[PDB]
Amino acid sequence: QESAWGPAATIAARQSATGTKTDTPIQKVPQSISVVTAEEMALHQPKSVKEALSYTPGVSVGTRGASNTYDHLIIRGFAAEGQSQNNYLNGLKLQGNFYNDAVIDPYMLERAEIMRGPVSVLYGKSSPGGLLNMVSKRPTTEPLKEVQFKAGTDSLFQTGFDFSDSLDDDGVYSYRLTGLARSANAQQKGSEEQRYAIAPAFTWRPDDKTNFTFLSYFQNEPETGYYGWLPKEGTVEPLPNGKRLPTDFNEGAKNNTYSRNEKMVGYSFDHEFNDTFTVRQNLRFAENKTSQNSVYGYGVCSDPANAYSKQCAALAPADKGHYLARKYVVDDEKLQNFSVDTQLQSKFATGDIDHTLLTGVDFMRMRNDINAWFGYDDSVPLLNLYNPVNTDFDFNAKDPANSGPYRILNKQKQTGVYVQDQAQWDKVLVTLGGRYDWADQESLNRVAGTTDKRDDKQFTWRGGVNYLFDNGVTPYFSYSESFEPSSQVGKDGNIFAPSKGKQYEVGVKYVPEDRPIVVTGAVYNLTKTNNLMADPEGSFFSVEGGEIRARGVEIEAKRPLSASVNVVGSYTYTDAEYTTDTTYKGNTPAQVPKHMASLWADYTFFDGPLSGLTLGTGGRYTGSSYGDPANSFKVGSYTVVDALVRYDLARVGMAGSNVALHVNNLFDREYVASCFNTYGCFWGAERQVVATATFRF
Amino acid sequence: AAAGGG
Ligand SMILES: CCCCCCCC[S@@](=O)CCO
Ligand SMILES: CCCCCCCC[S@@](=O)CCO
Ligand SMILES: CCCCCCCC[S@@](=O)CCO
Ligand SMILES: CCCCCCCC[S@@](=O)CCO
Ligand SMILES: CCCCCCCC[S@@](=O)CCO
Ligand SMILES: CCCCCCCC[S@@](=O)CCO
Ligand SMILES: CCCCCCCC[S@@](=O)CCO
Ligand SMILES: CCCCCCCC[S@@](=O)CCO
Ligand SMILES: [Fe+3]
Repeated sequence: QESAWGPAATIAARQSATGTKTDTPIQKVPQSISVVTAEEMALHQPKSVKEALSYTPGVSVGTRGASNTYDHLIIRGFAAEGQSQNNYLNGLKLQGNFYNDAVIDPYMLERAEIMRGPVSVLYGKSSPGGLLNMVSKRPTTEPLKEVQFKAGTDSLFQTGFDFSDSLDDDGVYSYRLTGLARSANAQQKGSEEQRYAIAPAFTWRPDDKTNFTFLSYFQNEPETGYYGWLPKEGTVEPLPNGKRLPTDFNEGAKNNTYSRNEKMVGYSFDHEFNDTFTVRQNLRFAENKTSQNSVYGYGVCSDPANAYSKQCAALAPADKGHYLARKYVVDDEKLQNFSVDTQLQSKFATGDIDHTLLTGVDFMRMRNDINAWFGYDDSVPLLNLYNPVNTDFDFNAKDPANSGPYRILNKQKQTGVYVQDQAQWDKVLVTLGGRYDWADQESLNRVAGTTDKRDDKQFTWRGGVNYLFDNGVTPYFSYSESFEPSSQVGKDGNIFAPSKGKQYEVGVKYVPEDRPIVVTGAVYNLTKTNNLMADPEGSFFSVEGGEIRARGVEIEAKRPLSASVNVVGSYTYTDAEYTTDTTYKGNTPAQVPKHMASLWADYTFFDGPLSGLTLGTGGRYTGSSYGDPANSFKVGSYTVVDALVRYDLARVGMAGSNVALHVNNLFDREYVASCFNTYGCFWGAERQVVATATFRF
Repeated sequence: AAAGGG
């Protein structure tokens, strides 16, 4: 009944197309896949997809703490190169570049699915760690007329609506319009967040074998919020005076500004010719823009990073411990992305062996025009952490003695051909597939007049086996590969070769056909080779041949034991380490915790005086982690508790509607989410309380 | 700072 591209009946999804690009039951997928449903999201009312993943195993949602500027993730100890997202929407990648990275609001999603480990065999170039694939809402079967009001701490105000219906009797034409407007203050003083998004959609079904769904998304964010750096001195450890910087501290200029604009049009098309062939096609064109005027910190004056800062030097050595150095960046980017994935799915048998053959052509073009300016060492006055003074900063005064321009035009293109077969004999299922990619990149420096290019040709494949016992328990194992081009240039003035990803995984999945439960467990060995590292000569350039190894255990469970009880919980153990690095051999990558775990549960009363009342609570534990690649310090572990109070408005004469109270970080725990270096730390989110009223007419 | 190195 449930479709991999539609809504899931409960908190536990059983269908998914991220792992195979075919509507496949999760037990028959030889890889780890997590699915966060719109229903689960409604439980926590997240502002970003990143927050919605707070309970998902093998995924770290704290690389920026409370900031939701980007949905940047670390999956199984890995992230894309250059601090870029690695997100997909409806099976096509939202290829971003530099600061130009698109973001989709959770209110517009039907699902948020996480794919752990290599996936190039189906998607092309990608980080070894995995990818995020969001699935847009689509026109509903029955009518939908929802209006939602939100009000919470830090002056958060949100109003949204979701409408869907047919325009004719037979249901040949249906539409769906979703929108929201949100204004709120950032956790840190002086910063604000604003978002206005609308998502028009239409589905045309000339016949029962043909579906054409138009999908568009328009979003404007005059202000995306805070995105600065705080030093470890004042966050993880106290300042020389034994005090810490408040969680709402802001080291940026008072006139800092960060904005983003997103425009997307595209469609999803499928047609079944007969029981043997089905054609499927997804395409999207995106034009995203982003601008910022940002003064950010760069750590205290005693920090190695500020070795030769004429401003830090002119300070009493005793004073270097509470003065924070800062820099600025004026950015302005424009990006266009065009993507098309066309598939042919064939179902046929060879004896007792049933087949599902997938062959497709997948390609994308992307260009990003960057016109920025960067301030160097003494480009912005020091900030006295003992007596912080927030003032306007003149971004126009581009002093050539301490700042320079940065105008680049990056172009990327990738075309790939892939084939996959899911052959099943009795209770055995074998997933085999391969993909060949042509990935070309070109970077033109407008200032220098230079131009760097590189054409890559990589082949990747994946094989695995699933055994389906007639009881729901189905063990499995698989081997998958991936590749990730570099954009770095070396001594010889050439772009390096792409690093690679190789993973071995064994696990078990329990999915009973009688009960709505899903439980998964997995053990894996992921390794990234040809990673870039420091030069053994020390020529300010980077060398190849580096290697990082990640291995761990993940177990996730989600299920509605009954009509009044839902349960979600997960556990993650991840041991990442540099196995070959001229500088960090033996260390563990920063921002990567060894242990994580979460448990959530909600109960609903159908009788007694509490009827129509839903109560929930959960906790999320994040192990400790290293604050830099040199492992010179650690970020303490932390535990956060969430709560929920929903009240079905059926008792008062309004079925389908409800009012709720959401609480994140119930005990207002004050913690440092993570640091990527001594001068780059982030406070976690302080307690948040949201009042929600969603009405359906 | 665009980021690996910064
Ligand atoms: C915010 C835009 C909503 C458009 C829908 C307006 C009402 C028409 S339909 O929802 C009921 C028809 O009887
Ligand atoms: C205080 C309990 C009532 C629940 C919230 C109902 C909607 C009000 S607020 O969410 C939007 C105000 O514009
Ligand atoms: C009608 C619902 C009222 C809930 C919103 C109350 C004000 C929140 S914000 O104005 C101050 C937060 O400290
Ligand atoms: C349907 C809700 C509409 C609320 C949006 C009101 C205008 C905010 S933005 O358009 C201008 C901000 O200065
Ligand atoms: C019911 C109408 C509420 C929608 C408006 C939400 C806030 C955006 S705008 O009103 C202020 C922008 O600073
Ligand atoms: C239904 C409300 C329509 C008014 C929206 C006007 C534009 C708001 S956004 O597009 C720019 C905000 O600065
Ligand atoms: C905050 C307003 C929400 C509506 C709840 C009204 C009272 C429900 S119960 O007190 C009586 C039920 O008949
Ligand atoms: C924010 C726009 C919402 C306007 C729609 C109000 C309800 C009318 S329709 O949704 C149901 C008619 O029975
Ligand atoms: Fe950055």
